[PDB]
Amino acid sequence: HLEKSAVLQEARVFNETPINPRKCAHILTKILYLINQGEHLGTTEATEAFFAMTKLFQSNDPTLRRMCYLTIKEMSCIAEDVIIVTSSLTKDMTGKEDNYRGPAVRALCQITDSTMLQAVERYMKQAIVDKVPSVSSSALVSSLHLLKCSFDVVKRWVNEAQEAASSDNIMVQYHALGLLYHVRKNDRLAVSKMISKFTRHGLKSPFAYCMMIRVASKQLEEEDGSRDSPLFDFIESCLRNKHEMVVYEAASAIVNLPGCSAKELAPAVSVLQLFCSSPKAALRYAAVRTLNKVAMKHPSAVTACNLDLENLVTDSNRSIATLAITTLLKTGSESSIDRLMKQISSFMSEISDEFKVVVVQAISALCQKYPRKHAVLMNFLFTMLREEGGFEYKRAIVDCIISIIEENSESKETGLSHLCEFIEDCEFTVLATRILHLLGQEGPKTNNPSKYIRFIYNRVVLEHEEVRAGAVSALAKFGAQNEEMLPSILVLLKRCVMDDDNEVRDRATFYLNVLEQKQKALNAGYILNAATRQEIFQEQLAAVPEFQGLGPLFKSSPEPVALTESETEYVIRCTKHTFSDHLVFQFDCTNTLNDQTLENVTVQMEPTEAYEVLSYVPARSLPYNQPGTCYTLVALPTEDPTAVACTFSCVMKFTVKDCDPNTGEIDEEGYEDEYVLEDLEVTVADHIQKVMKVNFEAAWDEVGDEFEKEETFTLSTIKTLEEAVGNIVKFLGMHPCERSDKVPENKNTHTLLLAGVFRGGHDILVRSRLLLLDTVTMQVTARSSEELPVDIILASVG
Amino acid sequence: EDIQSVMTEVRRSLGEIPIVESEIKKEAGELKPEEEITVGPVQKLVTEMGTYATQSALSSSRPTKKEEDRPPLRGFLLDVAASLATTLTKIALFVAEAMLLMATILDVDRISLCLKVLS
Amino acid sequence: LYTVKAILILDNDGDRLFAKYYDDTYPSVKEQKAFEKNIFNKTHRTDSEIALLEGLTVVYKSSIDLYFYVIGSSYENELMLMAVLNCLFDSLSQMLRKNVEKRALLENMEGLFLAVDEIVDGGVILESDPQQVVHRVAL
Repeated sequence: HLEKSAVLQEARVFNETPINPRKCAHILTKILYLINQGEHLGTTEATEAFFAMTKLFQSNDPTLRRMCYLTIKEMSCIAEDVIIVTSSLTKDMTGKEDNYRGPAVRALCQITDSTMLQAVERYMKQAIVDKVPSVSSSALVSSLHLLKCSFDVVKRWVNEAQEAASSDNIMVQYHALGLLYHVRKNDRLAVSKMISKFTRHGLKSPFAYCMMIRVASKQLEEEDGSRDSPLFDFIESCLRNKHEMVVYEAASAIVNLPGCSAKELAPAVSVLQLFCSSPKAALRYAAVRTLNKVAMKHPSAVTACNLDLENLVTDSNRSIATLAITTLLKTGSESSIDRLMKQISSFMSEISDEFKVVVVQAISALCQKYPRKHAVLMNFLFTMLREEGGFEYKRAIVDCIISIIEENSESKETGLSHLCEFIEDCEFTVLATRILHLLGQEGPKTNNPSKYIRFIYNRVVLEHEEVRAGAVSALAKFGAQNEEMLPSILVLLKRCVMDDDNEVRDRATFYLNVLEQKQKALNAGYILNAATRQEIFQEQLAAVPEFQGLGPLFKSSPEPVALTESETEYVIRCTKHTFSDHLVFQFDCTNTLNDQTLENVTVQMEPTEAYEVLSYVPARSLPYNQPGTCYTLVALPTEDPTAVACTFSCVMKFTVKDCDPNTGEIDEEGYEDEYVLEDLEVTVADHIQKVMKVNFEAAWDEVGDEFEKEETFTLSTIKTLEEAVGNIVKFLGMHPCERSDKVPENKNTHTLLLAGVFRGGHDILVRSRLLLLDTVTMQVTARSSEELPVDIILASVG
Repeated sequence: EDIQSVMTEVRRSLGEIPIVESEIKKEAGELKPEEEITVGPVQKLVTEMGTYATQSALSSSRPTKKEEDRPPLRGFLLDVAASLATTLTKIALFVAEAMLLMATILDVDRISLCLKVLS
Repeated sequence: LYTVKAILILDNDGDRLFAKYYDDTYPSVKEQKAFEKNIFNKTHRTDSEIALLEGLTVVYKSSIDLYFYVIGSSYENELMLMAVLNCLFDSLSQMLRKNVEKRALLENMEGLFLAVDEIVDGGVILESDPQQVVHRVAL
């Protein structure tokens, strides 16, 4: 047995020099045992123990060197001092008992601290790197726990650091990479050029391969680029060798075919499937459940029958039993075979590797593929379920019932019919509770009153004040609703059925009394229970008051622009808003880097095609991963030729301040640097409402009358609208028209006579007669109810 | 009030399993005397600490069920003359002192503490 | 890969005479026993070719006297995983010239211990074949 006490006293054994390595070791062992089994104790005593132990250390008694390692080893994230050895670690360090040296460092590292961290370091560097593979291994492990704590101390070393990871032992080679699990956690790019290194060389450890796979895979999901050759390359690689695991590993993800890859891969897979198909890799079971997914394609499915038939047949191997349920499921089944199986199952399920659990899982799947649906099956199943039984169905029922509800099943009359009956003579009060509750809600939306009543009475029939009680409670939702005959009678019934038995009496009385207390109708009720989208933005913007004009928003942006490209530290997405008077660019964001918070932020814009520039606004502070707002404001000139479409030049200015995210500091100092700000271009669709005309005929002409500018091109290398088309529907954001829009994948002639209204109120109108002689020569008209738009449309459309 | 006090005392004395909402209902009656004869908000506070305690325990987690609540009325039940009284109850659905007491009582927390002590 | 929840060598009296939770994040000697109980009681000296419990790989074995448990995650292939488990029986057997017994267990723990740390150390299997060991060790 275990107990601390003998040992502390026994520490006086330390006092002897005549000792045998055995004798002491055992004593040492005894302490360790209590602990291996489990012990808990005071530090003081531990400390003491140390001292006591520590005390002994003249020798190199090798054995002695190990035990302590253990002992020490026992302490690592919940330690007591560090310093004591120190010398001893060094002593190894100059000292060639190679062996020993390695264990000791390793413990320290969960226990570690930064100053002390300082210690090893030149050497350490060496040490990780040093000699025989053995020693090196010892070194490695040590970090990791320190990585818990941190490890960055290490980290730093890195450009330089990795390269040594270059290996010549398999075991080792495998190992190097995980540390690279975290290395790749740190970096993706690095991998990529890296891979070409991993990719570059054929590998040693099956083990090494594996991490890569996950990774490799991980990469693949969205696509790991043109895996074609790599994937392929890999594909061999996974595919064959003398180490099975890889082939399989690859296999489970890789399918690809809903009308997709199936080529080589299905055969190879088959070689495997079959090969596995009797517990080579008892692994095979899991896969079918998802890892290697199945829900088939139609001829494909027919082919599957044989393999599943082997498992189905075999009935053995825990790995087998599971396999039977998934394979059968995934591939699906005919009715008929089920029948054979039901009998098989009849024996099987109880224990046949403890079939019941796999089966409950299987069952959970059954309830799902048919959760009261193929009700005939549901009933067949139901009969069978209850029947094959044991008892273990109940658990299943919890799921099954749930499934039926999920559908909100409709062959309830029948479904319910089975349930009702069987449950009656399939017992368990507990089920009733659940079902009651559900039923409780449902009532007269599904009618069949007499039956349902018929049932209900029965349910009550059973004793239990409690059993009885549910029929009344369910009823409240029901009663209230009434059904194909109920209200009159509903009133009659509570009367007809009535009970004593005191608290059972009371239940009748009380419900009544309760009933007594409200107008039963009431009773039931209580108990039972422009100036666009963009304008909104004009207002949203409005809470600020530094304005220099606004108006009401007319239309907003046809496209928000990320003003800082992808996943940048100062990630910007920008949205632009037009009002009848001003345009505001309000800037949406995630000052990205946790490096930074940007401060003293304002936004420069500098313009080419007019706007009067009132102000650049910036956000006061922007910390990491959190929108803040900065704005830039303009007033929109409307009656000029060239005056609201503009590109503005952006430069971000800030005083850049570093962060501690743990607990920061926010101080007046910090220094600016400025980074380029992306262009803003302003559109002819941030401003416009596309329309249909108040008066096309007239308007159409009219707009010409006052307004009209023209451009002609004659098209001699291409006889297609389409280029033009890409620029026009899309740039203007207006409607192509006069039933003069439509073109199939070809068409002889086309007119878009097109619409919307521009900001500042007045309209911008376009007629594009595209004419095909067989060259295209075309008349583009822009006509407008605003001056700035006719010149604009012709440009803007591009 | 004698009865009320007795009830509270016995309740304190017990604690080790049961089930009743129904009982609550049973003491109350259609009407009944409570407090001096009225202490309004303070009285709302009165309802709040005595009932809250029952509740606090209620709020806590379970083993075997004792009974899944259907205290809908429970809610009115807690909150010309008759009509006025009803209105007051609806609105609800010395006083300050009562509220404070209830807060202090707030009995899952007590149970948790006991468990910790045992550990 | 920092992947051993524990490796335990359990008696088949549900007892555990070895456990190292290499990695752990749940506790209690009791809960450990309880957890143990559900599964052990259930497997009851019987094991499986494979067993997954918790989506987690359970590779466990039995001897002729002892029950071997490793808990890991079904999130790392059998063949290897087993290989370590295999390694555990075999080396102990050869080296000692005897595999595990209840008796064996009773006379001395240490060797197991010695081995164990060497083979595996936490949630990372540093090694899984005997030989290296065999030379390496010389106790």
